[PDB]
Amino acid sequence: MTEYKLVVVGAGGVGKSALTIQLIQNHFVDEYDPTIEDSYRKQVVIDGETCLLDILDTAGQEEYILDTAGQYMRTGEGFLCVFAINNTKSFEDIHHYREQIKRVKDSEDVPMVLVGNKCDLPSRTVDTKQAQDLARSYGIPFIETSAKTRQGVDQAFYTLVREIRKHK
Ligand SMILES: Nc1nc2c(ncn2[C@@H]2O[C@H](COP(=O)(O)OP(=O)(O)O)[C@@H](O)[C@H]2O)c(=O)[nH]1
Ligand SMILES: [Mg+2]
Repeated sequence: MTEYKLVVVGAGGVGKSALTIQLIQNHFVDEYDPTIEDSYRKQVVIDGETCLLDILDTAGQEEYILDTAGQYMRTGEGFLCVFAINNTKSFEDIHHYREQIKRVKDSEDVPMVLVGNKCDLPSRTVDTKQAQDLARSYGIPFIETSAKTRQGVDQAFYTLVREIRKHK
């Protein structure tokens, strides 16, 4: 069975964990420890093809990342770059995560999708047009999602898988 290692990155609080849990477990989580980084697997069918999705949900903040206990970006085949549409700071930070991915992969050609999450919220501050302009400058798809309503959730992950299949 074909395996796809996807990595979800972005600023703290944008919904990386909520997006992952919604895709895998079909439930919206109202809170999820921001320091929890883990892989979540689920068998899906995308465009008729069976595959095993391995999703690495990252913390997004060095503060949360190192908040460990008694205990990759390298192995990831595609990346979801998430901001929240009611979080201008998370959008302003997207370039940092984009540069991180290219550095850790030593490539300009990495499968990647820009995700604008929380589109169920009315207090929007990032316009769809400006997120689209940013995605065009990277040459990557832009997808609006809501981990709460499920809008765009499958589409964001499936598009990333399709970008990986295109990348061979
Ligand atoms: N209304 C709404 N809230 C969301 C959405 N996605 C995440 N949240 C909330 O945003 C907060 C942070 O989400 P979380 O997944 O922990 O963000 P993370 O730090 O990037 O993993 C949580 O309280 C979630 O319930 C969404 O699409 N819509
Ligand atoms: Mg999280």
